Amino acid sequence: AEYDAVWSKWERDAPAGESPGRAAVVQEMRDCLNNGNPVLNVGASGLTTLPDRLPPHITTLVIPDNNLTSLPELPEGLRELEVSGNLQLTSLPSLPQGLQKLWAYNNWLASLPTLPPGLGDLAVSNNQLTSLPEMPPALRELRVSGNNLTSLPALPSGLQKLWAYNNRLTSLPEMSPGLQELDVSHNQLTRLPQSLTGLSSAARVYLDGNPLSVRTLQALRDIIGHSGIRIHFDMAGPSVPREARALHLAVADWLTSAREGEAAQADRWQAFGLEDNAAAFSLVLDRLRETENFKKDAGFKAQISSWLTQLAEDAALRAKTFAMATEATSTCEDRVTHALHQMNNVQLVHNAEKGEYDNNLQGLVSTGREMFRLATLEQIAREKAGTLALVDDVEVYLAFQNKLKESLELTSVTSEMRFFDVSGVTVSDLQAAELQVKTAENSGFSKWILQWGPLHSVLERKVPERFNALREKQISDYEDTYRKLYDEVLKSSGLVDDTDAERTIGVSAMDSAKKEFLDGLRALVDEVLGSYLTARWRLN
Repeated sequence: AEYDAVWSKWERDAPAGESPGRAAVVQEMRDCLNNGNPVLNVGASGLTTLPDRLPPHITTLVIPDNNLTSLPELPEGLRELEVSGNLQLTSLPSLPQGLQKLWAYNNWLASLPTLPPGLGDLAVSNNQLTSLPEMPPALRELRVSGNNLTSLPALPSGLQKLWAYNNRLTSLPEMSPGLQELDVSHNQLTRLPQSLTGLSSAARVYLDGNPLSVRTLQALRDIIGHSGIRIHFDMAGPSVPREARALHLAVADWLTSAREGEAAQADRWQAFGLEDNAAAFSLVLDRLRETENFKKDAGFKAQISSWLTQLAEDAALRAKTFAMATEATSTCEDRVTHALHQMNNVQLVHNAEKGEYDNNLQGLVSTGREMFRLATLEQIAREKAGTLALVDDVEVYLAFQNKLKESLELTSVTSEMRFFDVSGVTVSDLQAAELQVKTAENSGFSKWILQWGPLHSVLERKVPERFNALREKQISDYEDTYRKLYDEVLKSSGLVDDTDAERTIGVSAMDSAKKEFLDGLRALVDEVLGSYLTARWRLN
């Protein structure tokens, strides 16, 4: 019929040397069209062009070792597509809904079409893939090894085996409970999800070749020794310390927006990368960026990216921020959350110094409470971090912010993810953290705000005369107390001649002044912002 005419010109248009192979395929296609052959296997004829039309009935198509650059629109009846050896094939056509097996290996695919809901076997290994489409519910085998993937999409519950060898994965999604084999060997994974512990006792997990953190390695040893799960990883391999990237490279991966000045700002960070402690700051950016939170919520980028802008304009702030990052890198991890908060505080202190809160004392308290809530969540995050073998402080803390943003009025949190579940953190944990945060805020926010850094900056700007009076009084109270205590030792005929005794008396005198100063600041805070320090949450 009409299909025969299309095949005729395809063979006739074949370049020299291809017509013999092209003609041979036509006979197989004609065989399918006449006697309804369900399988069409194009021979390894080196054909570079495929006919625009093919037998619609065929449910199986195989195209091995051909110099193809594109594929014709597939028939709806296909359930098995196998394309291999087409090193010039960089994309596949629209996948039919009824397709069940998709084998595209030893190709140069850079993108993958929308996966049909019925696909169960996907093999796209040895390709140029950088991102995977959403996995079909019926998928049970996923061959994605030998690609440039950095993230894995949501894994269906029915997935049985997954191979991701020699990829660039930096974070792993929560794993399916019924996963027999999981090969993420030789990737850029620094930590693993807690769902790994939920696999079957006989499951084979291959994690060798990844820059797994020392804490993660210790967790795997305990996991294998207590649950009997077959986990293969590097134990006797030397522990590799993290190598910091150039600061501008790390910042560039955050400033990915199309704003006018984002790209130009990133280039400035080349010079900043030579500043002291830049390596520690670079590591912090990569630690936060290589997370499922970053991969799933663009709001995470909007927060860190805007924060970098202020650091680019304030040298003093940027240097102090870098010094904060040294804490996270001094130990291998688990100090990142504390460093991040101290980076926000220094940022707020400079914002207070700039005078943002000079006429927004109500906003200052609101920011203070929010920082107190975030500070409390840090401690709660650490507590759950120890309980969870494969989860650290950062991942737990991010989950608390995302779920408790509305519960605790955390306006600072730009991430709004409700379907993002971090295994190991149950609803009972969130409610306890939500209750504990509210309990602490009502009980001791007034004490907390006294030592808050931004409050001192704002007080120095809007109540300087009274603020400096307290500071001057502390000097006078210390001097008077020192002379008072100095004489008391003299009456006891104690040691006052030696310098150390004078120093020890000074600390006693200095402590007394600090107690006097703290009480004075408490009264001043109540006078200025006392009305804003009332209990926020109605509790039981």
